[PDB]
Amino acid sequence: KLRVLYDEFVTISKDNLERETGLSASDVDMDFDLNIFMTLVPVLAAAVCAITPTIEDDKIVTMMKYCSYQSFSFWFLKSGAVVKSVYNKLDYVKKEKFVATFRDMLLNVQTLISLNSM
Repeated sequence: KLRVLYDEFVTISKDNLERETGLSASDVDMDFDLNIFMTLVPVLAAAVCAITPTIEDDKIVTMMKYCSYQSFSFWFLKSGAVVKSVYNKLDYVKKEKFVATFRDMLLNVQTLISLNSM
């Protein structure tokens, strides 16, 4: 299920990043990116609020402000764009779906951290 979420995140991100920058994406490496998210989860939770199933959309959007695409496999060091820059280009319905996708990704990654911790 994480793979489906991640592919969706990547597909939406690439299309918008490419349209904005005229640049091409680099190869996708999910395991690399999951590891990046594992670093991001605790920092986002500390800087914004706890990541739980009930987290407000507004809080997720704030987290998107601080997540830089330069860190991910498919946009590695390409530009300084953050996730909110992609969110900003989506229509009303797609913004809502993107928030859900990102939230659920973060929740799944946090589950992995919890597993590894135990």
